[PDB]
Amino acid sequence: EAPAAVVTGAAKRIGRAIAVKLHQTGYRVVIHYHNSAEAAVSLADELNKERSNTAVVCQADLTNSNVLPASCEEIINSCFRAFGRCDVLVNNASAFYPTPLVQGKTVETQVAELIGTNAIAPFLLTMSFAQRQSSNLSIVNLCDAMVDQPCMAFSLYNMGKHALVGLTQSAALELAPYGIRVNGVAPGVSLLPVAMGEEEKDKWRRKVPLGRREASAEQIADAVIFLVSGSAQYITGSIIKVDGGLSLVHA
Amino acid sequence: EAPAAVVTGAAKRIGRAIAVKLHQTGYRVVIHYHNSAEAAVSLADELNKERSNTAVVCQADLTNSNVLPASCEEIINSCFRAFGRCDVLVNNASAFYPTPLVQGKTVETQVAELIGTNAIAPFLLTMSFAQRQSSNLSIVNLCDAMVDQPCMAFSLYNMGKHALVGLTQSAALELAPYGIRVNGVAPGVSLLPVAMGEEEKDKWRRKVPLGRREASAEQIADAVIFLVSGSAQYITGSIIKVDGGLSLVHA
Amino acid sequence: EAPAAVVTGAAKRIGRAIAVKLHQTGYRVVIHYHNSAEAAVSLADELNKERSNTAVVCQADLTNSNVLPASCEEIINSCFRAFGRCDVLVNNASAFYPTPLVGKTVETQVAELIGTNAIAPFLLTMSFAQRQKSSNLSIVNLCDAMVDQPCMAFSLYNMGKHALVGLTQSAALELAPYGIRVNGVAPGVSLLPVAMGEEEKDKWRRKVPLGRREASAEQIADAVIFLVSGSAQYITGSIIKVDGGLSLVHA
Amino acid sequence: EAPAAVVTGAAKRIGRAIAVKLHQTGYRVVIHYHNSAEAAVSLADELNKERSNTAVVCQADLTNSNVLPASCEEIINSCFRAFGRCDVLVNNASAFYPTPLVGKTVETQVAELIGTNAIAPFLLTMSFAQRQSSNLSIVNLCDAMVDQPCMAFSLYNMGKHALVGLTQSAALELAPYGIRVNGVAPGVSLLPVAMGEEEKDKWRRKVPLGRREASAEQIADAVIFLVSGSAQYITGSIIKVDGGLSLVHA
Ligand SMILES: NC(=O)c1ccc[n+]([C@@H]2O[C@H](COP(=O)([O-])OP(=O)(O)OC[C@H]3O[C@@H](n4cnc5c(N)ncnc54)[C@H](OP(=O)(O)O)[C@@H]3O)[C@@H](O)[C@H]2O)c1
Ligand SMILES: NC(=O)c1ccc[n+]([C@@H]2O[C@H](COP(=O)([O-])OP(=O)(O)OC[C@H]3O[C@@H](n4cnc5c(N)ncnc54)[C@H](OP(=O)(O)O)[C@@H]3O)[C@@H](O)[C@H]2O)c1
Ligand SMILES: NC(=O)c1ccc[n+]([C@@H]2O[C@H](COP(=O)([O-])OP(=O)(O)OC[C@H]3O[C@@H](n4cnc5c(N)ncnc54)[C@H](OP(=O)(O)O)[C@@H]3O)[C@@H](O)[C@H]2O)c1
Ligand SMILES: NC(=O)c1ccc[n+]([C@@H]2O[C@H](COP(=O)([O-])OP(=O)(O)OC[C@H]3O[C@@H](n4cnc5c(N)ncnc54)[C@H](OP(=O)(O)O)[C@@H]3O)[C@@H](O)[C@H]2O)c1
Ligand SMILES: Nc1nc(N)c2c(-c3ccc(F)cc3)cnc-2[nH]1
Ligand SMILES: Nc1nc(N)c2c(-c3ccc(F)cc3)cnc-2[nH]1
Ligand SMILES: Nc1nc(N)c2c(-c3ccc(F)cc3)cnc-2[nH]1
Ligand SMILES: Nc1nc(N)c2c(-c3ccc(F)cc3)cnc-2[nH]1
Repeated sequence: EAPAAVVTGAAKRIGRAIAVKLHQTGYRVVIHYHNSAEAAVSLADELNKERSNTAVVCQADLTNSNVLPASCEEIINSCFRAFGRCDVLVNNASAFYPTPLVQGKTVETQVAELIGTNAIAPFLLTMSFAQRQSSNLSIVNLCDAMVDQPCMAFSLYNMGKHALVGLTQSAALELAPYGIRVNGVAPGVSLLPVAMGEEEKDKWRRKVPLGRREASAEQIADAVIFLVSGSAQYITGSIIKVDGGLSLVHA
Repeated sequence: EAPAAVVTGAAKRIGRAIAVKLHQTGYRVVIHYHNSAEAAVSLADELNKERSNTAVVCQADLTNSNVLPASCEEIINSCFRAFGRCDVLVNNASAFYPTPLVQGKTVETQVAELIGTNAIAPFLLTMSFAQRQSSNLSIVNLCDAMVDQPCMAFSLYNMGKHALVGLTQSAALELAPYGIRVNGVAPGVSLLPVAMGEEEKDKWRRKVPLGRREASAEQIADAVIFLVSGSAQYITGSIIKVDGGLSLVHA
Repeated sequence: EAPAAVVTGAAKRIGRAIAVKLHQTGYRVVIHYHNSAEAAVSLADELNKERSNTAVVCQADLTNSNVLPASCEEIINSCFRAFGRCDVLVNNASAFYPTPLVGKTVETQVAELIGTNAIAPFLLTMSFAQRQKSSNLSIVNLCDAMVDQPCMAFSLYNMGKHALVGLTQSAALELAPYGIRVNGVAPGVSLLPVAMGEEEKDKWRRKVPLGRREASAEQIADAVIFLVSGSAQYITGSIIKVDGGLSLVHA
Repeated sequence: EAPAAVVTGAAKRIGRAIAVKLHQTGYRVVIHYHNSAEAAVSLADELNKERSNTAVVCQADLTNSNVLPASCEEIINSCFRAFGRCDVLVNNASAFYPTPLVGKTVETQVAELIGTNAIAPFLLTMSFAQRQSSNLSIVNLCDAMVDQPCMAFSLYNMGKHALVGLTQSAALELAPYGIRVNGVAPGVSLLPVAMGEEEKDKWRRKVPLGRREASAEQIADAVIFLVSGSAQYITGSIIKVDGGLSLVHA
């Protein structure tokens, strides 16, 4: 049968691009989403029109809480319930906003969302994925090429993405005896936030040596597809920057 | 007016050495503890014998929870109460134990303790330290030289220490305009766990190129003292390995 | 028109596998060799049997000397003379042997180890770029996953490979305006030396988390093919580890 | 008896401040220089006026060539000749200029930039180790911007990367002899002699910590730490002294 993949935060933007590319490659997909129900259902509809019974949606909040482990177990279970297997996990869902150190949400809510989505949920999903297991099993974590030259006032987000690098390495080591590879893809500037005005987008665009433009969602998805493929069967613990040289540019 | 320092987890082992060496350098010190009340007090007694009213203690659990931000505010407050200023924060307190990915603390308790002590508490203490502020202000975070070659089955602990590296860099960037430096000290093998088998201890000792032995607590403290000193006033965002070459040794 | 690639040290082992996969993908190839003339010719004849006039050989010593710049220019010029174009350069040729700190003179060792692993790649990169100034131009440098946990007594080899990482980053930045991408592939343990006893090969194989085996030459080649492909069009300055997790394993 | 240190490129700027600071700490010093003879001799005069017989100069070209090993052996030998011992080596001398990929030959640029920044440190390390209570160590002056390099400085960057590799390899291999090997990595410190207020202030405003360059003395302070008894478990470590520069995105 066809293999099956879970993509977190897959309703739009880079997560959609990944789910679409996995689907085009032959995977059945679980489209996880949090708030973007209409978009997630519209995506599953398109994929199922292309090949019937190959896409399902799965709603979950990935904020840290005492029930997050159950939520993550349920996401993996949703892939087994729909498709009878789960070959690939892509940890894409991410909260992203500033948390200034010196002066809406309480700080503990900010911790829970920013560390939950970027690090704890990937950890719990990785535990569940491994516990439920020819084969080409792997996990791909969406990291950040700018983790060591971070945006000002984004400490909790940056902490979250560092922890995710840690996870990628720890889980690669620990899951290797089970034949589960664990890798990352690290965008620099890809799709800019929808709220950002064009002038500010262009400022970011002009920082990128390779073409003075952001990565397309497809360009990010391409590196994901490589890492899940048979062409990466000896690669584990590796994080591939997809940044057009941005991380190499000094202040 | 002598400067004042907060050292978390300062009752025993490396935290104690750091507190002692800061005191010997002329600092007044807050000795934070969780369970080691008798030891913390015994340390403060020894230090106040040398110099009267230059050491106090402060109890707090640094597990993440709804009350952690208040507990961290009060640690910083205890330094301002006792001494009228707070020049140095040392984030040393740390939970450490395995959290295997594949199979009586629940996983979310493990998250709260390992991520709370190694990363969230340092973030919250950093916030409180900064908000409450010629001077030589700095923060020193106790990291881990082996973050990129982690111990097997220590994912959460490793995620915690990676997040602490992220905080070190983010806070160095953001707090530099206030003259607050933020740095790290990364031990390799220092004081081995009290519980560990003596023959296990020697296996780790034999791995160290420089001397085939662990670092003393004083050797770790030595790097801390350098970082807080006037001879490090241009250093921020730096993490100093104190590992006798261990991290350079291949498998 | 079919694109063309230069592969240095392509007669045997990993370089051979790279040349073969590039050819299978549709490239015309220049097979550079130093001493392995019979193997190089055997490869060219095998490839030209598949498609006539698609493989040539080129001989050169890549040891550093007064004539190295000329030799590197000529290698690049051979691709243009043979094929009318040069789209891809793979810097694969490498001297490798110990140089302890405590019959070749030391300056010969410097010339060979730094020449092949670093200087020749730099001069080849200059010549490649000078001859340029639809298309997908890129350079791929064969690096080493173990560069930060080096083999004992291999200082000059390790220096060479570090210089090569530096060149990969510097050239990525500088050549990005010309649309030339520059990346690396970093093996850990791949094909072990031919004369090495199996019992010694096994000590290395047993260190690899993912399968307790070395990478095949084709597995290394797969990563090269990705980097040169249309699926890596935003990737520059990136070094892909292909190491089965070896570099994450502590001593 | 006083320990002794070799400092390469010690006539001016950062190397000079390192030599002065080691001397203040109690070391006898060899002041290596290439072209700065007057500044070198002037410095040794100053130092020897403070404590007699505690500074010598030693001239050498550290460009790579078939005689570089001899020149490097001679630098180390000069320390033993003057002082009967060699406790510390500081690899500070460095050529620095652009080598774009697209009136010196390219092989001269390779020789100078890779020689001074990497090969000479390697040969000096070999000679130092072969000639060997004690606290023996080597400190290499690296570069905090090695992973965000200046445009068109490929050979220089290659040199400094190779110097990181040397720092790690030599730390590993020399640990069984008790020789520690470490680095200090400036970001922006004393700006080039040829550079205007606009361009100097351009670099200054990039630095988070004070919007200024490091003083030479601030770089020397980290060197002093690493050679000290307070760093006896530290080997293979590189200390950035950059005021946060390397943390700032494009
Ligand atoms: N875009 C870039 O330039 C860039 C740069 C560096 C790294 N990255 C990384 O690449 C990945 C994709 O980036 P992106 O810009 O496409 O992401 P994004 O649009 O910011 O977020 C992707 C999805 O994350 C999900 N999410 C957010 N909070 C959540 C929560 N509490 N629970 C569950 N899901 C939640 C949302 O799902 P709903 O919409 O369903 O609510 C959202 O669509 C992320 O991991 C990101 O950090 C992106
Ligand atoms: N020892 C090593 O070889 C080594 C190696 C690498 C890194 N490090 C790092 O260096 C630092 C010191 O190491 P160490 O071995 O001295 O540490 P440790 O003995 O494991 O722990 C230090 C203190 O942390 C405090 N702590 C633990 N859980 C806590 C909680 N939930 N709330 C508040 N405080 C808590 C404890 O205080 P109470 O006793 O008062 O409960 C404990 O005494 C740590 O950050 C560690 O990760 C050490
Ligand atoms: N095999 C591994 O496990 C491993 C591990 C880490 C990194 N790598 C890297 O991957 C690449 C390929 O590895 P490999 O094991 O296949 O390499 P290799 O067999 O050791 O060397 C490849 C070729 O390098 C050429 N070469 C050597 N000295 C030369 C000189 N002075 N001038 C010109 N060419 C010279 C030789 O060509 P002739 O035979 O024609 O003389 C040789 O066949 C190298 O860059 C290597 O450092 C390999
Ligand atoms: N200044 C900074 O901002 C900065 C930033 C990053 C890294 N660094 C590193 O810190 C160290 C000192 O920096 P600096 O700016 O003080 O250095 P510098 O003034 O550029 O150079 C120091 C000395 O190196 C010597 N030198 C140059 N070419 C030589 C050769 N062929 N043979 C022998 N010696 C040679 C020169 O000696 P003579 O004058 O006697 O000819 C020169 O005085 C260097 O390793 C540098 O790369 C500095
Ligand atoms: N979840 C998530 N969404 C994002 N838009 C980002 C970005 C990003 C990167 C560049 C930019 F100008 C704005 C945001 C960086 N990291 C992100 N993570
Ligand atoms: N908080 C804390 N306590 C510790 N004992 C450690 C160690 C450590 C390091 C080496 C070893 F053999 C056992 C434990 C590593 N990291 C630690 N963190
Ligand atoms: N040019 C070149 N050839 C090689 N055989 C190597 C190796 C390698 C890696 C493992 C081993 F046991 C022996 C050599 C590591 N790096 C290399 N480079
Ligand atoms: N030998 C040597 N000399 C230097 N002046 C440098 C610098 C440097 C750093 C900043 C700047 F604006 C100009 C030069 C960076 N690296 C150097 N190396």
